[PDB]
Order: sequence, then C-alpha cells, then structure tokens
Amino acid sequence: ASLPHPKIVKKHTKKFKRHHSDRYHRVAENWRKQKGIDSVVRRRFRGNISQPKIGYGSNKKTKFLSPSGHKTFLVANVKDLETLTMHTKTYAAEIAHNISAKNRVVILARAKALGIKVTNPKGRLAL
Amino acid sequence: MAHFKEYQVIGRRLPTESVPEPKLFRMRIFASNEVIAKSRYWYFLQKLHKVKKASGEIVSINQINEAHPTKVKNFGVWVRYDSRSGTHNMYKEIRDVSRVAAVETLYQDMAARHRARFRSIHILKVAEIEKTADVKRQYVKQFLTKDLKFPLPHRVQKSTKTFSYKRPSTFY
Amino acid sequence: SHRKYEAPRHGHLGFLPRKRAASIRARVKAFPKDDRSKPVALTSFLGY
Amino acid sequence: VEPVVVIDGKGHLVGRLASVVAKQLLNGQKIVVVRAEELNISGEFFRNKLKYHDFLRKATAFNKTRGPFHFRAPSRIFYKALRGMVSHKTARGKAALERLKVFEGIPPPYDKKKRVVVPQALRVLRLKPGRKYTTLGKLSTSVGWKYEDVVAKLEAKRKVSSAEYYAKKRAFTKKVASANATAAESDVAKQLAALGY
Amino acid sequence: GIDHTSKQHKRSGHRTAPKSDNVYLKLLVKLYTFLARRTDAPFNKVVLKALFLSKINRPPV
Amino acid sequence: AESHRLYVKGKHLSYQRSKRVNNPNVSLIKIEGVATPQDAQFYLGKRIAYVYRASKEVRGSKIRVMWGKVTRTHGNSGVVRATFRNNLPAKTFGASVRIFLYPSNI
RNA sequence: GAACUGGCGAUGCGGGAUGAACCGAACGUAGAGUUAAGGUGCCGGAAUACACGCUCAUCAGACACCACAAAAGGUGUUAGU
RNA sequence: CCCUGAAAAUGGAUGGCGCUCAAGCGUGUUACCUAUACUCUACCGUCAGGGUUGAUAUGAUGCCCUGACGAGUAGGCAGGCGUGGAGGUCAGUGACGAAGCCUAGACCGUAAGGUCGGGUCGAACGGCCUCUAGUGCAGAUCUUGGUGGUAGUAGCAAAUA
RNA sequence: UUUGCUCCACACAAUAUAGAUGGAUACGAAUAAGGCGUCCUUGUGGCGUCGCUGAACCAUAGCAGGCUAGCAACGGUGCACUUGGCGGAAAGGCCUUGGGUGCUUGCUGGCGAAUUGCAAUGUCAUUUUGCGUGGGGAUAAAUCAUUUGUAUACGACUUAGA
Ligand SMILES: [Mg+2]
Ligand SMILES: [Mg+2]
Ligand SMILES: [Mg+2]
Ligand SMILES: [Mg+2]
Ligand SMILES: [Mg+2]
Ligand SMILES: [Mg+2]
Ligand SMILES: [Mg+2]
Ligand SMILES: [Mg+2]
Ligand SMILES: [Mg+2]
Ligand SMILES: [Mg+2]
Ligand SMILES: [Mg+2]
Ligand SMILES: [Mg+2]
Ligand SMILES: [Mg+2]
Ligand SMILES: [Mg+2]
Ligand SMILES: [Mg+2]
Repeated sequence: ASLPHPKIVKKHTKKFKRHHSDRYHRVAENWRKQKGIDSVVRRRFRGNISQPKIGYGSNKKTKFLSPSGHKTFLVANVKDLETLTMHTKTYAAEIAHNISAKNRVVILARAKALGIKVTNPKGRLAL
Repeated sequence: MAHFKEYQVIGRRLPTESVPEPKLFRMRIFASNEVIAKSRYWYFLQKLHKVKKASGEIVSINQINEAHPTKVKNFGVWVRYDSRSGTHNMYKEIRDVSRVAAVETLYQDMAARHRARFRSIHILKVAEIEKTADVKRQYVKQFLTKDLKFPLPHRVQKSTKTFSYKRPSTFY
Repeated sequence: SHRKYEAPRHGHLGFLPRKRAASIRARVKAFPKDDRSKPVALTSFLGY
Repeated sequence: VEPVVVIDGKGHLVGRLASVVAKQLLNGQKIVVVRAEELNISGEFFRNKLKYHDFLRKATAFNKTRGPFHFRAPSRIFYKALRGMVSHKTARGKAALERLKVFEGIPPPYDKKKRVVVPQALRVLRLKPGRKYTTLGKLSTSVGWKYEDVVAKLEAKRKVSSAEYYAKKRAFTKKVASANATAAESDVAKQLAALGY
Repeated sequence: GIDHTSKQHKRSGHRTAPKSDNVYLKLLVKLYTFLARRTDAPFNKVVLKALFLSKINRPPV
Repeated sequence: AESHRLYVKGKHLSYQRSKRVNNPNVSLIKIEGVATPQDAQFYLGKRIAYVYRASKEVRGSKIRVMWGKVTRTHGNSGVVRATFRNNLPAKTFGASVRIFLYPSNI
C-alpha cells in the first residue's frame, strides 16, 4: 500500500454552499461570504448554514492524502510518470484528462512495470 | 439557614493605651454558620454601641448545644420585625425540643404569616417557660392536656408506581 | 365609528347556510314524543 | 407493563390524570380511559361552568366553523385537556394521540377487562377534605352534552351483569382458598413457607 | 472569555529578515544568523539586526 | 419454557436536550423496573440493542440491530443516558430497546 | 436635555414564551466532564422532592426589566399589640 | 393572604394545557437538568520565545521544540483562488479527438477553486516562473436579448340580419 | 369484459411495522371508611380477620424445548368435534355439556446435544398484497349520450326510456 498514516479526519465533509443558491438559479453554489448588514448567515444565527473557517483545517499529517494514502500527482506522459519512481509509497499518478487513448496504454504499461499506482486506469479504455 | 446553630460570640473594642482591657461584650446568635454568626454579632454591636468591625475584635465564638435535646419544652419567643409599613414587637410560643429548632420554626412561621424575611427579624429573647399555667397561647396550651391523644384521619399513602390495581383506602 | 342609525339585521342567521337542500324530500328531524298508553299510530304522512 | 392499560376515570382529577396519560402515550404506552363522565375537577360546579362559558365565547369572528371547537362530552373535555399537554401538531404527538382511547361509561370489550387507577391523580388522595369539586358528566350536561341518561342506564345494567360475575368469582375464590387451606401443614407447604411462599 | 490586558496576536514590530531579494545580502544574513546563535558575542547580534535595516535606516558613513 | 428473555426491557424516550436544542448523540433510556439513580447504577456499561425489521434482506436476514451502551444515570427517576455507534433514528421515541446483562460484574 | 459607568450599534450563544439594549456568558474545529442565569406536573431535559405555614376568589394567583393599579373598606380568615 | 373598590370595544392568553393540604403565596434543606462559559485532551491557524552547519546525508523564507491566544460592522493590512493578453520554459496536450457544454458519478482544498471518469463535440489548448490589464456581479425602477406565471384568462358584445 | 367475481384451506413470492418477546389478571360503592369469612332474629346486625401497596397472583424445568421406559392418581392443559345458555354501548366475546385425540415437570429412569469454535437480534412475531393449487357459492350496475323541468350560470339536481 502507501506509507502508514493516522486515521484521516475531515472535520467537515459537507460542501460549503453559498446562501440562497438553492433559492435562486442566478446564485451559484460557489462559496461566497455574505456581507450584508442584516444577514443572518453573516451574524451566525442558530439554524443557518455554517461558514468556512480556518478551524476546519485538516491535520497536516493527513492533508492532501487520498483515502488510499497517496498524494495525487497529475502526469501527461511517461517522463512525467518517471518522476514518481522513488516515491511509490507516497504518490499515485493520475493521467491528465486530455491524454489520448494510445498514449494512456503506454503510460499504464510503464506505471505497472515501475510500481506507480494510477488513480484513473479505466479512462478511455476500448472494449 | 433553617439548620440553625446557636453561637456565643464575644468581642470587644480594639485595645488602646488609654483603655486597655475593654469590656468583652457577648451575644447569643442564631445562624447557619460561624461566618454569619460573626456578621450578625457585628451588626448588633454596630446598632447598640459606637463600635464597628474595623475598630473591634472577636475574641471568642463557641457553639452552644442544647442541654437536653430530647426533652420537649415550651419556648416563649420575643421578636421585633419590620412589616411593609412599620416595626412591631411580637410574642410567640413554640413547643419544641431545642432552641435552634424553635427558632427555625419561628422563622418559618414569621415568613408564612407575616411575609417577614430573615432580613427583617430581630430575635429579642428565647426563654423556656418553666411551668404550665404560664403558657399564654391556646395553640400551645391545647397540647398540654392530660392523656392527650388524637387520631390522624384520612391517611394518604404515597405510591411508588404510576398505576394501582386496588382503589386505595384512607383508613388509619 | 358607530353605525350612526340603528336598524335590525336583514335576514335570519339561523336559516344558514342558504344552500340547496341535499334531497328533494325534506327530512323529518323530530317526531312527536311517544306516549305508550295510546294505540300504535303513524306520526306523519306523505303527500303531494 | 401490560400492552394496553385501562384507566377507570372515576374519582380522578382531570388535569393530573391528563398529565399522567400524556406522559404515558409519549413514552409509548397504549391507554384506554373509561368512565370519563365520572372524572372530577377541583373547584365548585358554578366556577367550572363559568370557566367553560368563557371557553365557549372564544370563536373566530369572521367564520365560527373554523374557530376553536367546543366539544361538550366528558370524554372530549378530557381529550382536550390531554391535548395542549401533548405536542399534537407534530408527527410524534399525533402518533401518541392514536395510542389513546377515551369513553363515557365502560363499553365492550373493556367492560370485561381489568381497570386501574392512578393514585397521584385520585381526588380522595389529592384534594384536601372539604374542598369542593365538580363532576364531569354534570358539567357536560349543563354545557350541552346529550347522553348522560343513556350512559347512566347502560352503566346500571353493566353494573348488574358485573355483580353476578363477581358473585360467581367470589364463590370460586372461597373454594380455592379452602383447598389451599387443606394444603397447609403438609411437607410441601412447610418447605414453601421456609423458602418464602 | 479572557479579560485581555494587551492586544492579541501582536507582531513584534521589528524586521526578522531583510526586505530585499539580494541573494548576497541573504547569504550574509544567514552567516550572521549562525554566528549570533552559536556565539555569545553581542556584536554578532547587533550586526545581524543592522543587516535587516532599510536604506533610510542605514545612512552612509 | 415460554420465556426466553435474557435482556431487560427499555424504552427510548428522547435525545439529550435543553428546552429547544437536542443532542442526537446521546439518547435517554427508561429501563423497566428502575426508579432511582442508585438502581440505574447497576446498568452502567450494559450493552443496548435496538432491534428493528426491514423489507430488504441484507446478510441473510431482514432483522437489523443498532448497538450502544449505557454511559451514566440521568435525573432522579432511574432514566439513563446511552450512546450508540450510530445515533438512534428519533422515530424510535417510545420504541422498545433491549438492555443485556453483559458486560456483567455479578 | 446633561453627568459617571456599563452596553447595543458592530454580537452570535444559554435564559426572560416572544423582544437591539435585561440576566448569564462573549464565539477557531471536535470529544468528555462541570456549571452560570433559568428551571424540574405535561408540553420540555430535570424531584406530581422534602419541610413549616397561609389562601377558596359566582371577575384567585402564579417571578426582576415587563407589559400597571390607588385612596378607602370587610365579625372572610390568620397571626399580633 | 383573600374580597369590595376594579368599566371598552374581532375571540384569547401566568407562553399553552391545566393546577386548589397546588402545579398558588412566604420560607428552608437537598437532589437533578443544561450555554459557543469553566477544566482536560486532540486538531487548524495566529502570535511569541527558542533549537538545528568540525557538511545540518547539498531545501535554514526548511525541519523541529515550547507557551499563549482565536467575537466583529465601517475600515486597515497579509496570504491565496480565478480571467484576457505578453516574455521564458515544460523538445507540455491534441483529429487515436484541443476548446466548450451536460453529468443528485469519483478525488483534493477551511475556502476562492483544482483534478478525474462518463456523455456531447470538432481544432486548437494547458502546467510552471515572470510581465500586463478594458480581470471576478445578485441587486444599480442597471443595459441589451431571451423566457415565464398570470392564461387558454380578459377580450374578438356600437353601426337592426 | 378475456376461465371474470367471491369465501374457505394450504403452498410460494412480495410487502411493510410509532415498535410481541410469559399473562390487559373484569364487582359496585365509601374514603371521618371498607374488603373477606362466619353466625343469627337478616339489619345502617353481632363476631373474627385483612390492608400499611402489584415487591402480588397466575404461569413458570425438557434439541426455542428432541426420542424412549415406567410409577402414582383420574387431576391439569392443547386441538378440533360438540350440547346448549348468555352478551347490541362499538354485541364479535363470556359461561357451558360429552366423548375423542396429544402433552403432562405429580414422581422415578435411559439415549441425544459438542465445531454458531470466547459475543454479534443471530432471525422463532403480524398489517397487507399478488401469483398458484383444490373445494364451496352468486350470476349486476353506474356513467356518457337521449329525455323532463318540481332544478339550473356550468357542473349539479329531478324525471322518462328495451
Ligand atoms: Mg469536502
Ligand atoms: Mg434587511
Ligand atoms: Mg445591524
Ligand atoms: Mg348545538
Ligand atoms: Mg450605523
Ligand atoms: Mg415576559
Ligand atoms: Mg433572548
Ligand atoms: Mg448584574
Ligand atoms: Mg412547569
Ligand atoms: Mg419530562
Ligand atoms: Mg445539475
Ligand atoms: Mg473533449
Ligand atoms: Mg473544422
Ligand atoms: Mg471594467
Ligand atoms: Mg445578472
């Protein structure tokens, strides 16, 4: 597997959705801080949505780690994949979205031969 | 509070060069603890003599226990208290087995019948009545008759359970 | 402010609602008190 | 303990019984209340009739059929007291309310079931002797309940049938106790007495 | 709650490093940081602090 | 025999709550035959099962269990506080739970 | 319309049903324990606790800010001079 | 304490139900309930005080040790996210499918956002270090354009047919 | 109107559970009074006894309860078959009679259990529904359209029509 690590605690799995993005179509879900003078969200009235705070920060030991325990590194070619040769216990390769299928076959073959875990090996597989 | 103790508190003015060995004034104070006893002592010395806690001293505080706690006595109690529109002196009689218990009953009774708090009451004097025919209140005299005996009609028994299967009775 | 001239109400509040009757035959809602000493008899009749 | 609890409402105080029953239903106990017409309210009859007339005069001004409803039957006066003691506008409170049945008299099948009392709501245990009290069937009749007499007739004939049942049961109980008397001073009886039975 | 007698999270108000990006100045700073840490001479501390100073705070001599 | 019970009957009353805020993480359990905190102290640490039925067979059964334990006494009348691995659903306010005799100290 | 101080504005949280200012207490994210003010018949978490009295109102009473009551009067009832 | 004094307009408010040796009033002793408050612990950030070079196994704005602290409009400052274009670089991605668009499918970040899979599509487009600005919208009876409910509703009833 | 509908029984499948897990175990009145037993001259009677909680009473032992042999009494319980009687407040239940058929832990034996591996509800209930099997049972209406005007804005109502 990956390097041993403590249990990963998230401290907030629920997405921080913008106030009234469920009310109006024009208000997107991307988080925005309410700045109104009277806003109940800004004033933190009970029963309202929670706002992002630095106290929600992830434990630095487990930060950026996937559930499998690897940090994700985006690769576009074999040479990009080769940089993880000595870091197979801490990093897993992820193949970029715009890599062609025939180049993905080569990347996957090299990754299997070197022992790098690929996050998305089923992308663009012919069958 | 109502778990009253009786303390003797003896104090004096702070000794000076002109008058060493002051006169050692003493009171009997009904209070829940010694801190309150000492405070009540200074309050009363404050009111009677030209002395205060700063210019004075507490030489002794001692709890006074009942001589015969298991001997039913009759107590005459003289109190002075403040009503909503004046100050009044009262005399009351308590049948009880100790002075602290009698004072407890007195405070409960003053609170109940005259809405007088502990704040408003001065205990002037508590004295055992040495013999009958000196008891002046009928609510105490009625318990001094020979071979006194009374029933307790309509006994209500406390249930440990929500439901009962038997339609309880009040015989006793 | 008050009505400024008193007048009795228009119509009777006890004949409400002023809706169509449920049936063309109005129903008898009370019959005469029974008296067991008299012979058996009908309390009402139907006609047109 | 038992799946259904049948409370004889005779001689109970309405509010204290309603509080007990509300807690039972919310805790998940099925309750049937019988003889609601024999429930008691503290205070004199005139005073409680005045209170009910104050309740009667509260109605929605622009439409009386959507206003507060004034149910006259004793079982409904008790039910109304238990509401307001239950959060009836929620699903949990509604679920508690389907756990309750209230009747005047003792209709079947409860007329042959065991009835219980709630001692903490019993008038004879709660009220001070000499305090005046009201009877629910009499208050309901003065308010407009129509069925006091038919309930009384049905209660009288139920009491007759129950009396013959009790006479049969008392005779059988006497002979069972007689047989248990003959079982004494035997070795099995002596051992059971030693063990506590 | 704490009845704070002083402002919270207050920065010291003194430079801990040169504001510049001169690499040779940063090498001098790291040299005198090592000296100021591993020696008890207050000269090294004084020189280290002076290495952080702005232009108006280091007038020509 | 006709009886096979090895647990003590209990009722799930509510969550821990103030007047207007509840805490789903702690449940209040009324154990039958317990009227004082002194008697409730015997049940501290005892395992609790909420047993319910589902239409879908999962692992060879249509019966599912929620497991928890008694943590402390509650109030003056023998009610106890309990915690479950997953909090009780809150439609079970008034439902029956089972308090087993293990872990046992007798 | 001024004075001192504390607040609200700029502030959520527990309590006062409800409420800018009152009471308690001021706030990173969680766990456990203990409390404040306020409460513990039921709604509602928590004693239909314990104890001494008082009150029956054919318009009882039921917690500060606060959502009012007076002069006067009663062989109602209680204590007292 | 209770009662009289004590009269207002929709039906209503010790919060409600109700409560009468109280679930009322005065008082007293305990137990119990629960705040984002207090205590202890973990984690995030900030601030402060420190350690670390006979090469610290070549990152010293790094790694690490210790303590305390964390409300916030107007406002100040800091570190970051995102967009069009420019220099450099990855001899980066791509018709074996770039960009775009849809996706109660997955992953990373407190967040701005980033990444991946699937569908559609057809010609260009990214990462990083820097440079630059016509660089981020929910409001302005905002501009232009498009579209609803109203609603199959009002209306299509003057001038003889 | 598809071999449709309905009731009974067993077989399967689905569906859900406001929440079985020994038994809801029946006088009526009073509470400054009652219950029960007994006797008499039958009462608002005499005598005795009881309560001070259901902490009771009843049920309760057996591979979740197997197989088998006896002893003692003719009892206790289950299942159908039954003879009746009572119950209308929502009766839908209660009291019975007589055989049969199992079980009996009232008392003595004999055989079995294991490995679910040191716990995991460890599944033992009961609403509802459909598809089947085999045994009884019965053989319509309403609406639209037309029509009336005791009705009527339209719906609706009220009439008529093999
Ligand atoms: Mg997340
Ligand atoms: Mg506003
Ligand atoms: Mg504001
Ligand atoms: Mg009427
Ligand atoms: Mg302003
Ligand atoms: Mg208020
Ligand atoms: Mg508030
Ligand atoms: Mg203060
Ligand atoms: Mg209350
Ligand atoms: Mg409660
Ligand atoms: Mg969408
Ligand atoms: Mg594409
Ligand atoms: Mg083209
Ligand atoms: Mg612009
Ligand atoms: Mg816009």
